[PDB]
Amino acid sequence: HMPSFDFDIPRRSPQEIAKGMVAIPGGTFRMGGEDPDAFPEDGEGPVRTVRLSPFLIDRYAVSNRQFAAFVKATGYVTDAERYGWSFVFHAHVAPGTPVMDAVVPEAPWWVAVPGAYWKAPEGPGSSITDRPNHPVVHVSWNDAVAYATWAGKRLPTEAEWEMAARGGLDQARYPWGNELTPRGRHRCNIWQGTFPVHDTGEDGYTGTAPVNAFAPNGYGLYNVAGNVWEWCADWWSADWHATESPATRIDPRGPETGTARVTKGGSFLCHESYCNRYRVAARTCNTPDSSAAHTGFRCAADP
Amino acid sequence: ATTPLCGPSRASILSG
Ligand SMILES: *C(O)c1ccccc1N
Ligand SMILES: [Ca+2]
Ligand SMILES: [Ca+2]
Ligand SMILES: [Cl-]
Ligand SMILES: [Cl-]
Ligand SMILES: [Cu+]
Repeated sequence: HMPSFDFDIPRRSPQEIAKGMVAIPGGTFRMGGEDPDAFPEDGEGPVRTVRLSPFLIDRYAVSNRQFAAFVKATGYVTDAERYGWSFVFHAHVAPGTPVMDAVVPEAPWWVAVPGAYWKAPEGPGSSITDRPNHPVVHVSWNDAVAYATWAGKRLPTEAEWEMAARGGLDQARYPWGNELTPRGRHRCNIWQGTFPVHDTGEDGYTGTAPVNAFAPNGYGLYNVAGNVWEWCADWWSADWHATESPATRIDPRGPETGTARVTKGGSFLCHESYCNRYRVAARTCNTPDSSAAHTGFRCAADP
Repeated sequence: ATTPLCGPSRASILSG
């Protein structure tokens, strides 16, 4: 990829870049999944052994406060601001908020809201005054890459994201193990109840939670499952990684071309009865200038 | 009926 910005890249020290990041040592892990219920079109399989070079990854998704500092320093204008609208979940649109008639096919719970963007996540009249440490949302893949570059970082590859999110467990279902609520404790912010009609908020949240909510995984990462989808560097495909080659098994970068970029981790909207996509092997995609109220990102860096 | 959708794209709403 070859982006273009209108801000210069500031000088930063290695110690500044690494703050809030964890160092993932070089090694191998088993990537992918073989859940019999996985949707074939998602390409969760095959399970494969992947070798990665050492890397750093953020413990937390990028927060509103952090994104605000980036915008302050650079004047960056997000894709949602250029387009003038972004996607908001229907239950979060205040009555009377002007909305577009647009329909996401198959997903009528998404509303295109003029003026929804990172600082007004439910549209005109909303703000982030009470959400400084929540993940920034309504950021597109372009916005994420812009922030990461300004920060001296990059987006993780899908393999880096998954190795870090798995937190040192071999082929577990979730970042922490195989049970969704071990000991009856919620471990992530997803949907409870009847999707898309009623979210009971059993886990504490019916929208985003602070980036440090719930316990971390074994490597110290928070909210890799649930909360917000997280953009990765890779172009999406369902089958590039089915090939067995150095390109797909050693520091894999994904296909060299595509139309949508990978997103990992699930969000506060995911539920077993609909998408079941909060498992750590799960994956989907979105086009790179798209933005939504349930999608953010975390950064990685070469050491 | 078709694959569940978690990522809503700007392209998806363009229709005539
Ligand atoms: C259709 O196939 C469908 C619809 C809702 C939830 C799951 C699935 N598979
Ligand atoms: Ca929740
Ligand atoms: Ca997540
Ligand atoms: Cl379970
Ligand atoms: Cl439930
Ligand atoms: Cu989902």
